[PDB]
Amino acid sequence: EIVLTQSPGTLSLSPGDRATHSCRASQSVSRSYLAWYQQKPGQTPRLFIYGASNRATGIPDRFSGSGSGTYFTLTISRLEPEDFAVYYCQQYDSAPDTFGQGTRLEIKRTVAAPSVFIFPPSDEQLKSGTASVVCLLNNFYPREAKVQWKVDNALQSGNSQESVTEQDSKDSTYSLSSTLTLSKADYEKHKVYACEVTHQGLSSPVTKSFNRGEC
Amino acid sequence: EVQLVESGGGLVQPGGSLRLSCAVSGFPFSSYWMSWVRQAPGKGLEWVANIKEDGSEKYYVDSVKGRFTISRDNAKNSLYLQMNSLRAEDTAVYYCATDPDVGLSDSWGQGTLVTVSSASTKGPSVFPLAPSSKSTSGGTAALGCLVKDYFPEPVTVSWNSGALTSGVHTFPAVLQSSGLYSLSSVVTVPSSSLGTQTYICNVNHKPSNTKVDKKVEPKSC
Ligand SMILES: N[C@@H]1[C@@H](O)[C@H](O)[C@@H](CO)O[C@H]1O
Ligand SMILES: [Cl-]
Repeated sequence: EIVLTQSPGTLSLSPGDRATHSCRASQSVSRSYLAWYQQKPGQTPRLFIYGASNRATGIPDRFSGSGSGTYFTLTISRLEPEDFAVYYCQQYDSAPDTFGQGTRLEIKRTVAAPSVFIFPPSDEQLKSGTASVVCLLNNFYPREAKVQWKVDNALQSGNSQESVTEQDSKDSTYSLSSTLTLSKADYEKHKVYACEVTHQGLSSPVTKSFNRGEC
Repeated sequence: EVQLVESGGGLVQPGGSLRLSCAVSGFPFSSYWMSWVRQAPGKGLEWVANIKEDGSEKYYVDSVKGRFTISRDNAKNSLYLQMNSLRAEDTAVYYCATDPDVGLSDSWGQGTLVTVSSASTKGPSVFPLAPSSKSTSGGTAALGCLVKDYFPEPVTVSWNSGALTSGVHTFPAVLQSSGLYSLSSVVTVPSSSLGTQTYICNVNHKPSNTKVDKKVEPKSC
C-alpha cells in the first residue's frame, strides 16, 4: 500500500492568512491521482481537489492544489472563517485508495470570554432518581477552558462530562456544555451548586451558582 | 442536483450482518468507479472497497476481505455493501463515495452509522433546561433540552419545528458510563419573548422510533 503522511497535524491561522497542508507519499503517485477533501464536524466529506491540481465543482478560487511524485499540497490562499475543517488527502491511482490521517485547521480569532449559565435539574428528571446539573460556556475563544464543579464548596472529580460545539462559521467562537451527574439522593445531601470557569478571556475566574431549590 | 442516499445501516449484533444501499442520481453513475469509505467515531477516513463501472473488478481493505462484498446495480443507479461477521472495529459511519475523477464536490452520500453492539435500542428522556435569572442577562435568556439516556446514535433536535435557528447549539453527544448517550441542545433568545413566545424542542430518535416534543417553561420571581 502507498502510505500518505499529512503535516502539520493541527494548524491554527486567522482570516486572510495563507494555509498550507502537506501530503507525503511513501512511493510515487502515478497520474497524480491525488485528491483532497474538506470535512466539517459530523458532516460528509466534500471533494475539493482531484488529479492533484484540479478544483472540484463549486470550489472557490482560494483553494488550490499542487505537486507530483511523493509531495503534494493543498493551499487556502486567503482564509475565510468558514474554512475550518479537517482536510484529508487520498491517493486513488492503485487500490487500496488510502487516506492520509488529516490536518485539523482551526480559524484563529481575538480572545473572547465565555458567558456562563447554569441550569439546575428539572423536577421531571428528579422524579426518576437522577440529577443532571448543566453549565453552559457560550461563545468563547480559544477552545481551552477549565470548568470546575463545587457542591457545598467541595470540588468534584470523575462525575462530570463536557462537550464542545464546532467553531461558529461567522465569528469563530466555541461553546461548551459541562454536565454534573448525581444520584437524586446525593443531590439532596448538598445545597450550593457552583460552576467555576477559568479562561484566558476572563481577567479572573467566574463562578455561577445556585442553592438546591430556588426560583 | 447530485444526490447519493445511503440506507440499511443502524444497530447490529456482533457477528451479525447488514446490507447497505446507496441510490445515486444527478451524474452518470454507470460510467464511474465507486467506493465505500468509513469513519469510526473520532477517527480518520478509511477506504473500505471499490468497484469498476461494470462491476468486473473490485478491491477491498484486508480487514474486510472475504466478509464484505461491494456490488452495484447500474439499472437502478445503486451501489451496495454486504457486510458480514461484524465486529466492534466495524462500528463507523459508512459513506458511498464516487471515484474522485468525477470532479464533483458533492459526490459522497450523507453517510449511515453502523453500530456493532449487543445492546437494545433505547429512546431518550427529554428534560427542560428552564430559563431562569441564572441563564438571563441583557435581553437574552438561555433555555434548552437535555436529551438523556438513548442508544444508539443519532438523535436530531430542532426548535419550534425548525423556525428557530440562530443562537442554537446542539452539543455532540457524550457516551456515559452506562453505555447510553446524552446531549444538550440550548438556545439564546430575547428575555421579553419569554412571557409571549413558546419554546419547544423537537427530538427525534429514529433507531427507537421515539419522537418527543418538550415545551420549555420559564422561571420567574
Ligand atoms: N486500482 C484502481 C482504483 O483503486 C482506482 O480508484 C480506479 C480509478 O483509478 O481504477 C483502478 O484501476
Ligand atoms: Cl485509508
